Amino acid sequence: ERPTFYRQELNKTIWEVPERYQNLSPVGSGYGSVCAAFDTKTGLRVAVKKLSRPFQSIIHAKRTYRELRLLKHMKHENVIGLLDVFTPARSLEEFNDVYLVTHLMGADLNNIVKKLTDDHVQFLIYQILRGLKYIHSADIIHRDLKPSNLAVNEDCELKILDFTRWYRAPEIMLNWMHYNQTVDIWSVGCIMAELLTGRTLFPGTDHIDQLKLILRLVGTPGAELLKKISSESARNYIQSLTQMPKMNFANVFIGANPLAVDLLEKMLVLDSDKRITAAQALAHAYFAQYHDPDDEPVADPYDQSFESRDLLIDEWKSLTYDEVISFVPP
Repeated sequence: ERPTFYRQELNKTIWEVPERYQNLSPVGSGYGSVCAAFDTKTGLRVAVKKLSRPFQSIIHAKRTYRELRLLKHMKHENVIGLLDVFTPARSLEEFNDVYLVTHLMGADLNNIVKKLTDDHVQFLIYQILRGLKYIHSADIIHRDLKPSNLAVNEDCELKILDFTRWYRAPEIMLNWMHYNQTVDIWSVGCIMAELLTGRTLFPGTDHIDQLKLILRLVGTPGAELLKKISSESARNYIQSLTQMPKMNFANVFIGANPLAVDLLEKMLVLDSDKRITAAQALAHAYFAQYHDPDDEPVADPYDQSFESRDLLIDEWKSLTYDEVISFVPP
């Protein structure tokens, strides 16, 4: 059957939600407004996102669909999945609103700014890499992995949400075609380092500064990597720099578990053809207490062909309605 909905005004809008969701209290805005709610069916605290202006234009409509499609695909312990999706619309003609329901998450990893033991750093990073092994196995690159994108409960069980530039890979930061899923492995590098030391690894002021800080730690590109650069003016720029050598990570990460340091040298690599993958990082000696290769699962492959399509508003909208309708909860 259809649920019983109830209406009520908050965030200057009249929210219409199933009666199972109780006690809606706003928790932010700017895409759509979220409310914290109590789900009476499951006993869970949940976030209900009402999308704003979901079909106002073609870009709104396509993005509306891209969000719903993605969330529907993610079925993993360490990745934010979709608990429910609804509209008060009773047919496609009157379909103009969309609500997304996800697990209400406690802190993010910024909140865990204030220092972590090695065992706990292992546990947090291992969960990110497990989540990332899944995500990447479906051909999805997160692209903006950072502490504010990583939610943890009380027990520090970690989920990745949301698929600053302090954690962005330098090839993603610089518009370099030469990239890979391991752009996310760079972000994990910067995150693990900060968990280890208590400070941001590369707190640049602009993109130049950032790059300068990066190259100071990892070294200026060496001939092998220079050969992978097709722009001459890019190549000239790079070799016009004052040449920096690769610093020893042991002397940046003082007293850190030596396996953590070794691992950080494998992530914080400028050439992404050489950067360690999530799958490989899970097998690093450093996660010995948490690694189990028959419980680090992969994804069904994710169809993104829709991204190349030039469709009308109404067709992105019907396409979204189909995804709403066919949704089966966990």
